[PDB]
Amino acid sequence: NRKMAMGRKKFNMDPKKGIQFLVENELLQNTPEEIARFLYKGEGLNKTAIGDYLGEREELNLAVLHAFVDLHEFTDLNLVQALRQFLWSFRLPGKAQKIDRMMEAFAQRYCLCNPGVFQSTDTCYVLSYSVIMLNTDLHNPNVRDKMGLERFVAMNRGINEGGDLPEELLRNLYDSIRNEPFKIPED
Amino acid sequence: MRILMVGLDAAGKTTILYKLKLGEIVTTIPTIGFNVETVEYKNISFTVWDVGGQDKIRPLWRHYFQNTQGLIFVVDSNDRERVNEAREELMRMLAEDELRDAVLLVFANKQDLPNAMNAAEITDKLGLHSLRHRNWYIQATCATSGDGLYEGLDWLSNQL
Ligand SMILES: Nc1nc2c(ncn2[C@@H]2O[C@H](COP(=O)(O)OP(=O)(O)O)[C@@H](O)[C@H]2O)c(=O)[nH]1
Ligand SMILES: O=S([O-])[O-]
Repeated sequence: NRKMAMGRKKFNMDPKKGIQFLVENELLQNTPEEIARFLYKGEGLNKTAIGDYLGEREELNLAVLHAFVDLHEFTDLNLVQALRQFLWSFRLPGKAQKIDRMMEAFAQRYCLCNPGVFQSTDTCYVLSYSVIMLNTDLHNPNVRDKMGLERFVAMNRGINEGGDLPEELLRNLYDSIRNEPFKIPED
Repeated sequence: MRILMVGLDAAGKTTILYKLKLGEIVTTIPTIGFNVETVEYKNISFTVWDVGGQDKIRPLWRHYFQNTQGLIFVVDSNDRERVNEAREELMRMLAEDELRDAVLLVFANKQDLPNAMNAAEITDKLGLHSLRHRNWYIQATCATSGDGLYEGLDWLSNQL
């Protein structure tokens, strides 16, 4: 009925309020999994609002973030391909701690979907954060003198459980981001 | 020049960056990634990043900001429960080889709050008088109004 469309608008206006309304009106079950499924489908939802909700520090929101990541399939994708898919489903917040939690959750799922590509989830998480830093450096106009490949390779030294990642991997990621920024999501 | 801005969560880093965005005449098209703002003056520019916060990513900012000339540390002047933790985190930053030549600007933020520690109290509780080989300055601020922000950046210009 009309209540669902109202809840979506409320969500866009203030995510926690939209969720409150949908739960109170028995249109959405109050579990992390059901909220995540709602956000992943994203029907009539603003991707900035989705991202803002997924980025909140609260226990429920963190559980929703993990359940949301669980709905993504990253098998047979390289790291940048998987990040592009993930970051199309919501607008990444700018606050570093929100990005950090999102990249750690992403990395756990990436590694499960692609066993053996990275030797630890920490390596994947740190590299993913590094890729966001690269997109920022290369494509944020506030940053004047862009990072070359050599400098990006150097930025990642030591993150492979104390050692280095293959140069060819870092080159492939660098080239992909340089050629195509992470797209500003359309909803 | 690139400048790293750090501080405990909720210190006011995002709020500071948003105010700095408003002061600029150059408007910027949205990008995916970290909050970064360039403040442009005639003879100097500062590109301030919020990109720290967790230990496992410290190598990335150590490398990106290697040999950088300034560091901004933001503290919530009202958070007496976490001031010791802020001091410990500041001292970790100041022990990093990569930031050895950086001057330190401390924004003692949230001075609007009625029980906020004053500048002298923050200087004491962050251990700033203990620093030997560091040029440092404490700037009282209220990030929600913008007061103190350009004054602190002026000092940083006057060191750089
Ligand atoms: N009263 C007061 N609140 C502030 C001030 N600066 C930031 N805040 C608030 O403190 C909270 C955390 O600020 P934020 O910029 O997100 O902190 P960050 O986690 O360091 O980025 C927000 O609710 C801000 O509105 C200030 O000077 N005074
Ligand atoms: O979290 S905000 O700065 O997009």
